[PDB]
Amino acid sequence: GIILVMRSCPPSQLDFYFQQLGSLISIVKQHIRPHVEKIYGVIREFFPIIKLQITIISVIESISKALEGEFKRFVPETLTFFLDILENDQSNKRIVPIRILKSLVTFGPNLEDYSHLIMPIVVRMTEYSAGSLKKISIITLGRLAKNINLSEMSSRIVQALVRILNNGDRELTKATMNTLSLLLLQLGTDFVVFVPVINKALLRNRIQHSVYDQLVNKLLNNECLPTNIIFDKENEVPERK
Repeated sequence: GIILVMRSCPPSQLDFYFQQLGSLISIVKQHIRPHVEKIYGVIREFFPIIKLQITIISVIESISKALEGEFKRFVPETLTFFLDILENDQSNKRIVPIRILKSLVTFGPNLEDYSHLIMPIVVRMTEYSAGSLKKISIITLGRLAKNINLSEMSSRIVQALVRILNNGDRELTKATMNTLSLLLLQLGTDFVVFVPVINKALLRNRIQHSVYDQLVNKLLNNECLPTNIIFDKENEVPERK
């Protein structure tokens, strides 16, 4: 299995270990679970790809292998995945963000906190819409993970949807990513939602909340409403072979 740490580490041999990984969906482990950290706490320039077989080089092999657990193993494995992200994330690299959205929904959800407080950090970066999709799905592949309803952030993620007064480069998609951000993770809450009527100093994030969510939302105002998470953006993508 320790013969596959033994192994010269050119990346040609590593890519046999990046395919040895997919050998072990076979596992479910069991106890290779110190060695997983052993040769990525290493910490190479191959990166958490969807590649060429449904198996990841080499972090999101572990999420799709160990299924969920141990997360006790993935909190230091949760300092050596955001230690990267900090200069791993520009405007172009959208290539580890697709690899941080891909580690996102796989691991979810998930006691995980500086994960739930440094994301935050990657969204709260005002000028970070620059690959548009990237921080759009920071708002699908956050919400899908239901861990974000356990919310402290509501009022800092209210101060991350009018600090953009709609028009950053979302922008009729800040309109749909905020109707996805709120519903599933929603209320058991009032003051987050008497606020928006005011932020109407905007005209896209106002007239996709004025026919989708402020209407399920003229709707949620006296009654909530379940499912309809089979509408906005559906894709929950099963695992079989």
